[PDB]
Amino acid sequence: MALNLQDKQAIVAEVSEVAKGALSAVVADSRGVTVDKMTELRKAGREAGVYMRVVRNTLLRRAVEGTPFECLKDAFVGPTLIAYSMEHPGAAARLFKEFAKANAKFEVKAAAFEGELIPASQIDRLATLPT
Amino acid sequence: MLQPKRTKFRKMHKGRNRGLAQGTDVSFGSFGLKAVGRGRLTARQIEAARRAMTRAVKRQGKIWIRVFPDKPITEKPLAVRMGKGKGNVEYWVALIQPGKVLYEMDGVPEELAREAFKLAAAKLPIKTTFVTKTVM
Amino acid sequence: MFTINAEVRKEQGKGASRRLRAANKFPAIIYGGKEAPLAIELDHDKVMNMQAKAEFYSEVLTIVVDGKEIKVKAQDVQRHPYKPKLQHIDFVRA
Amino acid sequence: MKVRASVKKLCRNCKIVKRDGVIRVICSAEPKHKQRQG
Amino acid sequence: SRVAKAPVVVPAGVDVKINGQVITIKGKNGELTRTLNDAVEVKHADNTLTFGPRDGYADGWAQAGTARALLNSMVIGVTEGFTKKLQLVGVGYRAAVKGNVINLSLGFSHPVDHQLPAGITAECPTQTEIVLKGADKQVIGQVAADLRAYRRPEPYKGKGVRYADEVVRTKEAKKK
Amino acid sequence: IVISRHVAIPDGELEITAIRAQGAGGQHVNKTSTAIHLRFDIRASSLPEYYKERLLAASHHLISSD
RNA sequence: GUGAAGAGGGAAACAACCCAGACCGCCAGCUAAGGUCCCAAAGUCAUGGUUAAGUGGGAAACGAUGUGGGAAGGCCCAGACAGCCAGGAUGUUGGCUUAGAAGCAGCCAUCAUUUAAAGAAAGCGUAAUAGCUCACUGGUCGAGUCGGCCUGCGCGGAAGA
RNA sequence: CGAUGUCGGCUCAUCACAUCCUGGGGCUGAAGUAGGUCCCAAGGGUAUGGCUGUUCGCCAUUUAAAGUGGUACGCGAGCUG
Repeated sequence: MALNLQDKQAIVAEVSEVAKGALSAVVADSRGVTVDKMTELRKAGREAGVYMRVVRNTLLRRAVEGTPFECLKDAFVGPTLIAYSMEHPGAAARLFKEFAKANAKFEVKAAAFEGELIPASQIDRLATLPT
Repeated sequence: MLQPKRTKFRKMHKGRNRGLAQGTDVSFGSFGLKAVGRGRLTARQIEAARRAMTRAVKRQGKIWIRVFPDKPITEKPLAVRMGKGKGNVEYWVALIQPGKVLYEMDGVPEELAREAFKLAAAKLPIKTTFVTKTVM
Repeated sequence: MFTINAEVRKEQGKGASRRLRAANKFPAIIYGGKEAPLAIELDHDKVMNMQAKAEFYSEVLTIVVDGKEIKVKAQDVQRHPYKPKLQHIDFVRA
Repeated sequence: MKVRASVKKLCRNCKIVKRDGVIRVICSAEPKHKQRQG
Repeated sequence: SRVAKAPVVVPAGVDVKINGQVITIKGKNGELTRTLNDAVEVKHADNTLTFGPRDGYADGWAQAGTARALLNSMVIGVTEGFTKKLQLVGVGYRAAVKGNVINLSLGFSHPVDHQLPAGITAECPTQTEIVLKGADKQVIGQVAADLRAYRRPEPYKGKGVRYADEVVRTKEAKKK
Repeated sequence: IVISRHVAIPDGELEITAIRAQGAGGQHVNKTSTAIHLRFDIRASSLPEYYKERLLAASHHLISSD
């Protein structure tokens, strides 16, 4: 960081999304390249853009403190880095579809697209949604 | 070399060098080199340190030289016996008391000044110390 | 914020000043107004780190001297010539 | 190697050690940066 | 200090007894016996090796971390065993094993003969290689270093008995 | 710095030697007052190439064959 | 001031250095400088710190993760220092001399995207490349850690018959 | 200064290490040979002559090299003059 208040700024940046959280999308890609992360972001770049917040400050004392205001379900997974791909209009969106693209391209790891906040399921497929 | 133009007396005493310095204050520049030691400065040494400092800044900043030698210590032609008067004047030296600011410089950053003053530090015959210009 | 818990001096002079300056505490004196000049003792170590803050000069000091608290201003700074330490600072009673 | 009276950190990998009472400068990158006492 | 504040739990079965101030590890790859400096107080107690910073001996804390890594690598050696692999780099070089002695040729006139210490066993998967197995990390490290010391790799092409993991620098002539 | 007319001729290229003199002046001249200089100067060291070439070319006394 | 014209004790030996002014005798006692492990008279004295070099018990400019004590500061369980597990990119040959000189000969300048981050660039190696990358950026373990300042004592510096 | 005989050579040495050679190594603008510099090492070894009164030196020819100095710039109650 540059300041602890900047670390607190990263904390409040996370709560702006948690106040608008509708679902939960996880990606535990520990081994990735800049263009690897960019190939996923161009898919996000032409669907929405930067709107799909990818604020990765997933420490047990960082992300866990920035979630309990609303949708406390992701606090149980908390740490062990999660590349969050969530947007404001994410309620039943094409976010689950963006991870199957990564499992076939360059990434053998993407947390196997689990989904925790209200998909009414787990690791298994999510295709039947008003998307 | 720094020599007094039209001196009144050609040769003076070797005297003594004691007491704490006079020029403790730094006002012209912002960063200056101070002499924590006590010794003597030859003419060639001050001209060597002027050239070894004008190299690093490459025509930036403003360099000041606080002291002027103004005292000709002498040497005699070797193999001569003692007596017959004092020798011929060879070079000019300034006596330095502890706490005397030698150089002053501004128009340079704080980081570059600390490094360039190390160049002249090894060119002078006594102990060095780096300080900065403070109000009061 | 510039408050210094200070003590007064029982002795003074050339050697007496060096006697306590070696005990890591330098002398100072406050003059001004119409009252009596007060030779005050104060620890050395704290001030060198306090004068590092540039606002130390321009702002009004608020040190205390045995009960009565007097607001002061710094007048003179007598630094030791070659060694990086202080010896004597003058206080304008302001 | 080069003996001196001043062991200095020349490269970015030149490590400093006080091996056997003698201060030396070992270097895992440049082999001509080996220095001895000083 | 840091590593001294990290206990060493031995995988059960590989017995360890404390006979005074000498640590005896009985396992699958033999028996290891090594002394200790009088500044560290040891204790097995459960299966966790704890080292103590005794008073008086002012180098005691530094002695702790030292003894820690030693015994850590010691107990690991009796279980699996340490391995080193050196490539016989060089055109026209020969290296072979004949019993407990090593008969190799570094391009010298006379064949260099090296002797295996105690339990160090040698074998060659190929003519241009050697692989050494053993118990201690010191004896496995000494022979690997001594064979490297018979002929170090060149700075021009790299001919010599070197470590397969160690990369050598590559120089080149001044103008030719 | 043993300065000539054109080249400054730097010190280090001269090995000053002291040899016992040759004179009819007793104890001073025969042993102690060595004071005689056989200056060791060679051409190979930093003389401006033509000075080197115009030193070996025109043979002269006081210079060696080498 | 001493010696000269003052011996005596100490500085191993040493007119002038430190102590001290021999009238004589004594197998008597108290101190001075300086000393109290043995030679050699008296402390293997007490207490509390300090050095690892036989420093002490010959000496400097300068060099240094030696080490003791003291103060402030930077960062630090909204988890750092160091490793490890990943990246280090988006235009680019950087425009210019584009004669071959691709962030990697060199003038000089240097913005903005993907963002937790990445200098139109820290280095080796390259006619020119690649690779590995150092910066700077995420998870793992998760306790303090980092850089200077003032001083105490030491190391190297330190080669003669 | 009521004496401490003077260079060089000869004979005979002996010590220091700031090493000329042999020995052991680091590094290179070290491919190989051959060289450069630095570090450890004083055990041993360490030219014949022409010219000069010489030391010194130049030259001729050698050698692994033909080291540098201390010793009243060793050595005249040992020689030479």
